[PDB]
Amino acid sequence: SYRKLGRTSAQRKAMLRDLTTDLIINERIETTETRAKELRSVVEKMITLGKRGDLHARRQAAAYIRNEVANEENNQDALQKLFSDIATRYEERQGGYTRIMKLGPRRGDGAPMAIIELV
Amino acid sequence: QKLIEDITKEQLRTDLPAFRPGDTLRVHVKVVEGNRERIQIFEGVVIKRRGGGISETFTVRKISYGVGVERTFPVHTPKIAKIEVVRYGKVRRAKLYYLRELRGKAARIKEIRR
Amino acid sequence: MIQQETRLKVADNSGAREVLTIKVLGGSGRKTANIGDVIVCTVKQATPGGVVKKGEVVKAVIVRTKSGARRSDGSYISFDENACVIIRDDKSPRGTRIFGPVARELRENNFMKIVSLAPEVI
Amino acid sequence: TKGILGRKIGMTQVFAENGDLIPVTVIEAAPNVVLQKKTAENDGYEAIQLGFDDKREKLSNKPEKGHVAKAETAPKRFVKELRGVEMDAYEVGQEVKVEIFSAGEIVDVTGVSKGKGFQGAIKRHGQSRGPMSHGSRYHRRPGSMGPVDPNRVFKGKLLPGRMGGEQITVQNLEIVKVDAERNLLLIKGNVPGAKKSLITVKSAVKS
Amino acid sequence: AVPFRRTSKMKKRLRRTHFKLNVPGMTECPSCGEMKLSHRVCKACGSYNGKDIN
RNA sequence: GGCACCUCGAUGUCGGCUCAUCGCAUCCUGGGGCUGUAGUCGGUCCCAAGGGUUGGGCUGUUCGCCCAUUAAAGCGGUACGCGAGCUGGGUUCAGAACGUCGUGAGACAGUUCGGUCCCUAUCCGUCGCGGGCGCAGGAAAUUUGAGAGGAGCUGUCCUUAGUACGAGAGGACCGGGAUGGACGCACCGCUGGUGUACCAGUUGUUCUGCCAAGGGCAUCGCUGGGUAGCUAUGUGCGGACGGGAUAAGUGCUGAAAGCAUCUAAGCAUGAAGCCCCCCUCAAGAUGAGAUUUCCCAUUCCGCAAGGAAGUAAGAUCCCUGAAAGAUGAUCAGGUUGAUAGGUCUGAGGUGGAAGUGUGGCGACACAUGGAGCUGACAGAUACUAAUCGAUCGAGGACUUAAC
Repeated sequence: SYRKLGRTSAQRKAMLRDLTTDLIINERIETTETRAKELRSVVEKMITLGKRGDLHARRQAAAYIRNEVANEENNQDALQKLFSDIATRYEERQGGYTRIMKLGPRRGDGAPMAIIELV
Repeated sequence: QKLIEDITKEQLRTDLPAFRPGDTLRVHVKVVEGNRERIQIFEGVVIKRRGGGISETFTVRKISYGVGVERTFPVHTPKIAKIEVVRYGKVRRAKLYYLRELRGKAARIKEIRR
Repeated sequence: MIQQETRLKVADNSGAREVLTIKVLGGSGRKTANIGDVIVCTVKQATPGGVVKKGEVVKAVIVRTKSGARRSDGSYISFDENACVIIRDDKSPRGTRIFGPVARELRENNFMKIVSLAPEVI
Repeated sequence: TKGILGRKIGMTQVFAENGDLIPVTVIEAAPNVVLQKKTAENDGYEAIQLGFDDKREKLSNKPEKGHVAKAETAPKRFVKELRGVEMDAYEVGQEVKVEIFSAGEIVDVTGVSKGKGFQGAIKRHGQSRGPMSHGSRYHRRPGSMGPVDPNRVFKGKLLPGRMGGEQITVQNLEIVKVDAERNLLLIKGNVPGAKKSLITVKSAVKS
Repeated sequence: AVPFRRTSKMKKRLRRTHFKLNVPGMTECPSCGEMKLSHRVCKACGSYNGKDIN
């Protein structure tokens, strides 16, 4: 089943929605190994929403992805990049969009880390 | 459950009419009082529509002599003979549990003809 | 499904209005009671005109239950209101008539004479 | 006494002849093969080591590959004896496919129970809960070990612990229907175990 | 829950027998190393079968 | 009760809630001898602890009384069983009163109202799970079962029968047939319960520039349903059918006492007891078993004894995980690949989404359309992550006999 992370359930939605937005701008992010495994299930579904290009589908992205600015000067919304950049790049591929390499444990509390990036 | 679907297919009853959860259909049920089987007609509004192949069931309900009756009928049981939907009814939901407490004209408001 | 200390409204012209349960006669034993079970009971309330009077201790057979009764056919029945008919020694009901629907579960038992007084059987 | 053990897949309802509803458990059952035949004059007892669910050679150990070589059969997973088969019963290596079991036969069922995980005594043994009110701190806990005089806990005294995952017999279950073409068993009544777990189908004691 | 007596050094060390952590497994890198524990990116070159991602 | 040998540098009282177990002078059930035993129903004395042992009203109570039941609602031991498990209601602190006694101060197995019940388990104990070594070579498996535990209770109706019996009234023994209670073991497919990343409706405020359409918060804001999993109040099953020797009894042959006599010789019959049949753990049953199938009989030292370095069968470290799970362990798997996630197709759930058009002053309604949305449930699909590698791991001891 879905991992809890120990967070309050209301926090859990925001905790996932924040990571989905930060991946859009940064393209890649390093977090804990366990949170990383949970992360791939949510983000890849969001990419599927951007495939159809439907106006209704874009509103669904608003339910998760927050209104944060992406690229500088272009002033694209974080939602907009998925419908303009990521979608065209994966028109051929179907799933497997987010590989997650493992990384050594953090010194600050022994927590294992893992890279998260689109591919 | 493709294998499970293969077993249920033999007992499937395609003869039954399609119907919305909110309607006053009249199931016929033979009753073996012994030896002759009486046919007791039973009109009423369906509520629950649980899924699960042969295990599917629906809860027809009817007030009788000032008191209601909740006689559940499984969808694919042999005992059913014929079903006649006397009236269709608009429903904002799927589980109309509330109507039983809303005697009596108020229940009719959810029973509007379609 | 009926527990001890459970008031059950009258279903016949015994003159009683409401009838609290005392104890199931089944076994040491069962607390639960579906339909057709005999249970000793107190008459908490009664209509002014009738043989029954308040506080009398008389047995009564269950007629209707809010709980969904089970059948081998898989059909289930659950009345909006619980009910019982008053009976003493011989199982002929004290009530001249029985209001409302009556469960068929009584019929399998040799209680069939009670079924005859029923306006309808479901 | 025969027993074609096999994994259950899903619960099903099945009505037939009579209009009464009959709960039914699916069982994969067949095929099964006699990997070996025990002899009392050598092995010291009568038994047949039936297997179930053949698998690829990659998962098979070399010694396991030799054990099935005598059976003239591909390597296969779980193996169980079923005392006491009526010898000679079958020739070595003969296939079996639900042919023995008729719908009218009564059938005992045994298999590993579904894991409930580590649990308290109330689930493990059905002990009554303590009061939740009237200022009582006590509830759920097993309670006193017993008498002070022995100056020791009695062995076998109930305590909370892990439950399930142990083999548990369920006697006198009845078969409803037979589907040899699909190798399906249709036994009436609940059958113990987790979904897709192995389940023996030994003949019931009679009479 | 007050203990009745101080523990002996024997029982203490016997309790210490299982307390020790096990050594993590390790493998030489295909590229350089050394070394790298299985199924996690090295902190050195950062190579991963055998792609270089930092 | 008596005595003052345990404890006044602490043995925490009574009654309950909890869980028990033990002993029989046995409440019930099963086996009977004698009856002022017609039958029915009882009385009494012997076998028997296997099992079962009630829901409430009164009282802090035990006890007792009462009500409704039950085959019966038996006693007692275990620090008048159990407070490092709980309850403070009763006594047994400090407050306050009544009655009575005392000049008073106060007192009263007289009564009434209120009144902090502390504690991280070291060891022995018990309920579960591992890490080591042994089992004269290493392994993968399957099991024999010395021993141990669990299960062990019964009601009604339908027959023989309205027969045996009795003037009647009443009404069986025995042998069969069905349906329940109590309890136990399992599973969700029905009945439902829950279900915090599922669906829908809806309130206030705020954030997306404003609309439409949403987000945040307010117990998951609230409300209505629900997949899976977990669950009983749900379902299915269980105590069945029989043997071995017996207990009290019933005896058959016959002596010591020519008759007689259950026994002293010899043979029977006979119980929910005991032993097994039933189910479960089990060769650390150091007595370490048995059978099936694999690896080979190395390379280096030391003349010998013996010790090292690799490897084979196999296994592990690590990793994808769940039918498992506190952690280990267990099971499904590790690229001639479906282990998990994703992607498609379904099942189930919630149910007429957005957009657009139309009707209506508006609010909304209808159509497009069983649409839309879908967390764990399935079927395929390498699209991703289970890389790359490492480690552990046997050369079969010495005798005797049969060959």
